[PDB]
Amino acid sequence: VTTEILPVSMTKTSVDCTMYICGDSTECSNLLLQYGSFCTQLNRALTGIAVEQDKNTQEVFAQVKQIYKTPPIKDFGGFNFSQILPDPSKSKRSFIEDLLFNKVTFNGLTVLPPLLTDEMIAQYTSALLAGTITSGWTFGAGAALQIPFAMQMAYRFNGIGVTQNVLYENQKLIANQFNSAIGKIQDSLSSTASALGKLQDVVNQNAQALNTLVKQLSSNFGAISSVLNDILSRLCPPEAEVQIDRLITGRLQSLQTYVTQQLIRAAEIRASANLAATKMSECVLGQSKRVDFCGKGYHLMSFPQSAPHGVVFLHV
Amino acid sequence: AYTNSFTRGVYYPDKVFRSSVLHSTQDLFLPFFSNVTWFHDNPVLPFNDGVYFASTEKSNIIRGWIFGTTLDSKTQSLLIVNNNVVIKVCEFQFDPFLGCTFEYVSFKNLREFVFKNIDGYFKIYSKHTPINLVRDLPQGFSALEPLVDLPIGINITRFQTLLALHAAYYVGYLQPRTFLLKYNENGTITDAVDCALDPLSETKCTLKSFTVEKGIYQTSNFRVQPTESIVRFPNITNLCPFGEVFNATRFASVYAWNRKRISNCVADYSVLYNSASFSTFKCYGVCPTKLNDLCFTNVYADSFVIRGDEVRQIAPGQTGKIADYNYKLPDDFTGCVIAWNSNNLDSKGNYNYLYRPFERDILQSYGFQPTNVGYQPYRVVVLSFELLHAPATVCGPKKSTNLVKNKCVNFNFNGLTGTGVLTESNKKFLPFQQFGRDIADTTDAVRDPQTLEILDITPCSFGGVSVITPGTNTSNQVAVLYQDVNCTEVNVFQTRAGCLIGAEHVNNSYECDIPIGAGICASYQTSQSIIAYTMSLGAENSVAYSNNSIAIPTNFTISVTTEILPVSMTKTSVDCTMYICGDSTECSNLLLQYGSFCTQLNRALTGIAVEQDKNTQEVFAQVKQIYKTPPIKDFGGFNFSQILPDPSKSKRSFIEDLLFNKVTFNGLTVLPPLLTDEMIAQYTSALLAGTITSGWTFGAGAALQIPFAMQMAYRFNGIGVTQNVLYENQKLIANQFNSAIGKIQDSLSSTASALGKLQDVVNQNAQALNTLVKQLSSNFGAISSVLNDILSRLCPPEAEVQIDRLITGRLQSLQTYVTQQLIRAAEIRASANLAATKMSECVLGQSKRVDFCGKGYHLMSFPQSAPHGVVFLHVTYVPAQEKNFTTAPAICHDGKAHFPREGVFVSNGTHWFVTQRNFYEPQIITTDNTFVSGNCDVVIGIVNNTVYDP
Amino acid sequence: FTRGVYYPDKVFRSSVLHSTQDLFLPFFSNVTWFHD
Amino acid sequence: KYNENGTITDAVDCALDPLSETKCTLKSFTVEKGIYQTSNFRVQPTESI
Ligand SMILES: *[C@@H]1O[C@H](CO)[C@@H](O[C@@H]2O[C@H](CO)[C@@H](O)[C@H](O)[C@H]2NC(C)=O)[C@H](O)[C@H]1NC(C)=O
Ligand SMILES: *[C@@H]1O[C@H](CO)[C@@H](O[C@@H]2O[C@H](CO)[C@@H](O)[C@H](O)[C@H]2NC(C)=O)[C@H](O)[C@H]1NC(C)=O
Ligand SMILES: *[C@@H]1O[C@H](CO)[C@@H](O[C@@H]2O[C@H](CO)[C@@H](O)[C@H](O)[C@H]2NC(C)=O)[C@H](O)[C@H]1NC(C)=O
Ligand SMILES: *[C@@H]1O[C@H](CO)[C@@H](O[C@@H]2O[C@H](CO)[C@@H](O)[C@H](O)[C@H]2NC(C)=O)[C@H](O)[C@H]1NC(C)=O
Ligand SMILES: *[C@@H]1O[C@H](CO)[C@@H](O[C@@H]2O[C@H](CO)[C@@H](O)[C@H](O)[C@H]2NC(C)=O)[C@H](O)[C@H]1NC(C)=O
Ligand SMILES: *[C@@H]1O[C@H](CO)[C@@H](O)[C@H](O)[C@H]1NC(C)=O
Ligand SMILES: *[C@@H]1O[C@H](CO)[C@@H](O)[C@H](O)[C@H]1NC(C)=O
Ligand SMILES: *[C@@H]1O[C@H](CO)[C@@H](O)[C@H](O)[C@H]1NC(C)=O
Ligand SMILES: *[C@@H]1O[C@H](CO)[C@@H](O)[C@H](O)[C@H]1NC(C)=O
Ligand SMILES: *[C@@H]1O[C@H](CO)[C@@H](O)[C@H](O)[C@H]1NC(C)=O
Ligand SMILES: *[C@@H]1O[C@H](CO)[C@@H](O)[C@H](O)[C@H]1NC(C)=O
Ligand SMILES: *[C@@H]1O[C@H](CO)[C@@H](O)[C@H](O)[C@H]1NC(C)=O
Ligand SMILES: *[C@@H]1O[C@H](CO)[C@@H](O)[C@H](O)[C@H]1NC(C)=O
Ligand SMILES: *[C@@H]1O[C@H](CO)[C@@H](O)[C@H](O)[C@H]1NC(C)=O
Ligand SMILES: *[C@@H]1O[C@H](CO)[C@@H](O)[C@H](O)[C@H]1NC(C)=O
Ligand SMILES: *[C@@H]1O[C@H](CO)[C@@H](O)[C@H](O)[C@H]1NC(C)=O
Ligand SMILES: *[C@@H]1O[C@H](CO)[C@@H](O)[C@H](O)[C@H]1NC(C)=O
Repeated sequence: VTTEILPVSMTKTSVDCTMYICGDSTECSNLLLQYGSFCTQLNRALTGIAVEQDKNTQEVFAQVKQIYKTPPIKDFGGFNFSQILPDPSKSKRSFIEDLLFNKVTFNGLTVLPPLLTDEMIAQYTSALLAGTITSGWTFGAGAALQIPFAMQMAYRFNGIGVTQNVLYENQKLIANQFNSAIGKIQDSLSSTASALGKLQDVVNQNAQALNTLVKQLSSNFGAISSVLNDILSRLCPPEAEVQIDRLITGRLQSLQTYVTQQLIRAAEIRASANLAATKMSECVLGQSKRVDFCGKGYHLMSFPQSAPHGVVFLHV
Repeated sequence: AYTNSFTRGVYYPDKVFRSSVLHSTQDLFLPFFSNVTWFHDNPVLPFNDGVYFASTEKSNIIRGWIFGTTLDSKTQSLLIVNNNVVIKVCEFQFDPFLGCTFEYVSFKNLREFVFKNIDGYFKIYSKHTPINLVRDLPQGFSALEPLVDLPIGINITRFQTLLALHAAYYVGYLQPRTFLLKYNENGTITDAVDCALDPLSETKCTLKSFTVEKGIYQTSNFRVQPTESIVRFPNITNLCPFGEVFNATRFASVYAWNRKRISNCVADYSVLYNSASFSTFKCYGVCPTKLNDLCFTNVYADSFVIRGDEVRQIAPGQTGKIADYNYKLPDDFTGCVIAWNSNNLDSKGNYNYLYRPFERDILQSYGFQPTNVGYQPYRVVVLSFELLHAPATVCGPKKSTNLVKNKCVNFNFNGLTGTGVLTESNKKFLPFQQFGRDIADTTDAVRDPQTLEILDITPCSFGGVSVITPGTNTSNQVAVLYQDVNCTEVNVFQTRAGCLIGAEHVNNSYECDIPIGAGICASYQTSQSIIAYTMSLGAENSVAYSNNSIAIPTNFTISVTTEILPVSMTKTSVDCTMYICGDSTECSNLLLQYGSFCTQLNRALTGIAVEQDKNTQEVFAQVKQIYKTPPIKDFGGFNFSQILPDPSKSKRSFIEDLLFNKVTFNGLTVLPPLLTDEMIAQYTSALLAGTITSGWTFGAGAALQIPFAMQMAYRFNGIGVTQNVLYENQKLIANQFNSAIGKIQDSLSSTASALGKLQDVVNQNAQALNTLVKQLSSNFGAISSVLNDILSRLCPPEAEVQIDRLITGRLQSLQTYVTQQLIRAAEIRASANLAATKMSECVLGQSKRVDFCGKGYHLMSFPQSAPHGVVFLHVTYVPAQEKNFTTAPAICHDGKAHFPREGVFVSNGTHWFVTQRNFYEPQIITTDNTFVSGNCDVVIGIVNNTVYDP
Repeated sequence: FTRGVYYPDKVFRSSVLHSTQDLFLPFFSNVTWFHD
Repeated sequence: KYNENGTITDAVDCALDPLSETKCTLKSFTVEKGIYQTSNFRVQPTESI
């Protein structure tokens, strides 16, 4: 059992260009208007990215038509899934998902919430997992048709060129190797923070971009002072306007730089989300024949787990 | 008495002809639906910042107005009479009724006027229209045209009307509001939106349209305003000894100048400013008018005598006999230099004055005589002002006020101003620290000027405002969301996304329509209103899992679904020279000073345009030859006439015609594609004809004919369904297919939104071009956006400056446009690559990739062309009906364990059969259906049966 | 050692790393020792 | 480095050594494992001509 981690989304930021450039200052606001629609363009660009983030989330997780649940009596032929299934005592996340969630962590700048909360994402992964365990590949193709788990595995074994009698003759061994492999996943995830570095890197990059954008407010850009109020309380309107224009140009340029980088980064996230969505359909809902697509070795099955700003796949 | 002004009080903002356009302007207009005072009676009324006047007439009762400040002949006053329009501005004596630097001589009637007084000009707009109404003002809209503009220079504060005594009138006031005005084809303003009237009007102005589509928009911001001003300075009553310097008995020599420190006092700088005894008063630090609103850490008075011609050297950035050897100021000097003539004071000659940053270099004398201007002595005092952040001791003559805590105020602490809430801090400032600073260099905290306490400054509450609405095609009702605020601070529904007001909160969940955030969506439902709810994630459905039960489908359907992908975008191109300097050599010569920026812009756009043809070819040109169907079409009952080309038409298919009916001078142009719609149709025709008559072989190599029914048998085996199923049910399968295609047509012909993915690309690119053109109207700090207006009015020295401002702004706009086009193109390229992949894997073959070629088990696909993209029709096999069978992993015969070669074992309650997984079709269990491996003591769940041996 | 550092200005700051250039004593430089 | 009470409690001399140079470049008194591009080697003139 191996773990594959992919980013799905990034923080939905939004910036108020007027408050950023001319916070509570009418005198410069009236000059900002002389630059036309630059603020309109900045707002539309950021809004488009924020909307895209919910689209990316849905493409990856909302691939199930119905919310499926496992039976009250769990008998899967010796296969223990209790560490990947939801824990009723908890946001009802699984034990492993709780581990994943513990590893990744006034200037006109705000942050908007996602449409789907962690609770809703967990319900989708729960349905996908419950569906896979009790109906195999059929819940993807159409109706969820119940099948004994051991027989589901026999199908999956034939798919890799191994006659089904091998599974049944060695069923006890196979179930034990599987159960041990899951325990190994927990030991790694609970102790190795770097395991989820791919998701943490996204968080860190976006945090740096926002901090940099704010720090730029302290720059003079040739002005006598970075503070508009200090200019206005000291210089008369003929001279003042000059000092203000220097600050407007520098601050407007800083916003444009920020937005451009967010659009480029968003493209990277979109590509990752598209890959994750592909894997959900080809690794979880079915069985893949594509080499090294769903992990190293001959693919049998996969199980999704949610993570902050992304998805984690356990490939068997 | 008052009435409703409705939409009256709008006038043409200027004298420029416009047509078919929405124009945004800010001016003094009467706010929509405000109340106006109703008169029936000639009182004196306030004029305020401008007056809207309206009246209804029947018998010429209302005949004039008086405008002034006292209206009693003691001041300048404007009298207007209409008996012939007569205007006079004499100081007239006026209960007046109608029974100079300027003079002019020339209910059934509604007379409307706008009176505003700006920079000495009394501007009058008016409109007269016929009416048939006694009770009140008629409702309706008409813009008022400018009629008179009087260059009077008279202050107006109050006004009075004049009636004829042998008609009601209304008075409102104008406000600096923003309006979006709509000009029709004939250049008449026919409608208008008051951007401050309500949240829907606010949305309309934001979107620059009088129509708003369904959805949620971010349109404005909530901002708390200050309620009072707080002014704080040290409670010091000492006055600064400036007289001791400026009225000093004697000044020092410049080689040995004096330096007096001014501190611990109140500095009235209006005395030195207003005094007429000075020859010059030049400030380099701050502006004199503001100087008295500041407080300094110290002021130093440098006192000395120099010769008249040397006075020009007492400044920052100077060199010279004094500036370099006797007295120098730093280039960043902050303060004021004051000097005056001493020819009648120090001159005698007077040889006590000698000559050789702030250095006292402790040599020749000058003989100053009363008969010597440039050779006369001058007394100079330099006042050096320190504005560094430190405890201040020299404050201007400004009275303090009491300080108010935990309120939003406009504050001033020793000259430091801002808006915010003042609270008690826990910051331990050092004895020499007066202020603190945040990361943005804003003030974090301040020590009070009178009390040794530290206050924190927190900006007043604010947040984004979003408007949630069904489209204006259905309803003008809106709900408003205040982002990240408490409902107790701003139907009221508190969500994690903000405070939602106007939407009813309901318990029922539904499919999400207009998303708000944090699990909450809104919609318009029944009578109708906006509601909010937690979104449903889908229906709940448990699975009847057990270790001995399998569900096997007994029937199936054929489903056809549509997948739409963008392939290309418009191949635009921009001429940077024409865009920036259209027909202007004078600025073109300056554009050259920026190097290769134009070359880079041209190459970037050209590269994208070329890519667009590449994308098209990768998707459609995947066929080696152009294939055609036979004149006799017999595909075993399968009707393809709606996807094949129609010979009577660009020979497009019926469905392609539907797809094509749903998607729609400034140096900007558009280039055509290499492959026209006719050529794309030929490629899709060949691909379709190839697939139908040769299946998967035309892709792999040669097109090898195969009967269609046999092609389908192959495709069925590929999904785990034995070919006999196809043949036995061939009539059913063909009928399900034919019906599915008809359904596709019914949807595409009626649902325009079906092709939204292609329309979105078109809309985004159109917006980018329109935005780029609109930027040409911006001044970017210039006196005018028009180069010709600059060149016809300003000389070359000055002009070049105005031009550079426009070049920078216009060049920046082009760079912004190109960057966005390159980013969007990358998205289109990725889509085209996906479409090309699907063509090869879904159309030329058969896919085994789940949900790649539609939901269900893929059988075949057919391409159709569309504007700027490709549409795929995916044909899939979907299980329809199912039954509960008892199962087992193996069967015991002679102790041997029998396993199926294909399929599963099923029990109908009395007998065991073996059947294929994807279709119930029970077979007798025989030695030709099963194989033996291992035995009954190994397999878990093995059951006893009898296996037949032929 | 690390002696010769002073507050560059008179502004209150907290919980921050602030970059400044001024005339400071270089770290671990040698200083003349007098006893004279 | 200013602490919670606004007192300078520590400092980095950006010209002392390559680690201090890295700390200043990264605006932190802690440096993570890896390779950083922090400055430039430049030969100075020795005389005027
Ligand atoms: C599935 O594996 C888990 C291991 O996480 C088993 O849970 C343990 O059960 C033992 C015996 O009751 C307890 O002493 C441990 O404390 C449990 N571990 C945890 C983390 O709670 C669980 O019983 C196994 N289930 C099946 C059906 O095999
Ligand atoms: C195949 O390999 C597995 C281990 O992966 C063998 O199973 C182990 O056998 C040892 C005894 O030698 C036991 O102590 C372990 O507990 C078993 N592991 C598990 C998971 O059961 C298995 O016997 C090998 N099979 C063959 C034919 O060699
Ligand atoms: C126009 O005249 C009015 C008086 O009719 C001026 O307003 C007065 O200003 C003084 C000085 O602040 C106040 O004490 C009075 O109470 C004001 N009177 C009224 C009725 O407001 C007004 O300032 C003049 N306009 C200009 C530009 O000077
Ligand atoms: C394939 O389907 C089309 C339906 O679009 C059939 O065309 C219809 O034929 C009937 C009988 O002649 C006419 O009354 C309808 O007006 C036709 N519809 C249209 C849109 O023209 C076509 O005959 C079918 N072909 C085969 C071989 O089944
Ligand atoms: C499988 O389902 C199909 C429908 O999808 C059944 O075919 C229909 O049968 C009804 C009679 O009950 C007819 O009125 C319809 O016109 C038929 N539809 C078509 C397209 O022919 C079919 O009989 C079912 N097969 C089984 C074994 O139940
Ligand atoms: C209006 O008054 C003027 C005063 O000069 C007079 O000449 C004119 O005839 C009058 N017109 C009417 C209609 O009363
Ligand atoms: C413009 O005026 C013409 C009359 O010359 C009229 O027929 C047309 O309808 C008017 N257009 C609009 C938009 O009012
Ligand atoms: C200097 O004396 C004159 C009277 O001659 C007075 O008007 C002026 O205000 C005095 N200057 C100062 C700074 O007090
Ligand atoms: C303000 O006035 C009080 C007396 O009420 C005095 O004790 C205090 O020192 C004064 N503050 C300053 C800065 O002079
Ligand atoms: C918009 O209004 C028109 C009536 O002019 C109606 O025909 C159309 O169906 C409406 N659009 C929608 C999406 O309801
Ligand atoms: C609003 O304030 C109350 C306290 O009166 C608090 O319980 C509630 O959580 C707050 N809601 C939000 C969105 O801040
Ligand atoms: C939902 O139902 C509960 C009663 O079970 C009630 O208390 C609550 O107010 C209802 N909420 C809404 C939005 O109707
Ligand atoms: C199988 O049995 C379960 C339990 O009685 C029932 O809910 C389910 O609908 C049955 N399925 C079929 C196909 O008969
Ligand atoms: C099982 O199938 C056989 C063969 O058609 C039939 O005779 C028998 O009655 C069926 N059993 C049940 C319970 O329907
Ligand atoms: C199937 O489950 C039942 C109920 O727990 C049990 O009695 C039976 O032995 C199980 N059979 C197999 C093969 O696991
Ligand atoms: C199958 O039959 C054998 C006798 O030959 C018996 O020992 C065994 O228990 C039976 N198995 C089942 C599941 O009934
Ligand atoms: C700040 O001062 C308080 C004493 O008022 C002390 O307890 C705290 O530890 C100090 N904080 C730091 C970072 O030195």
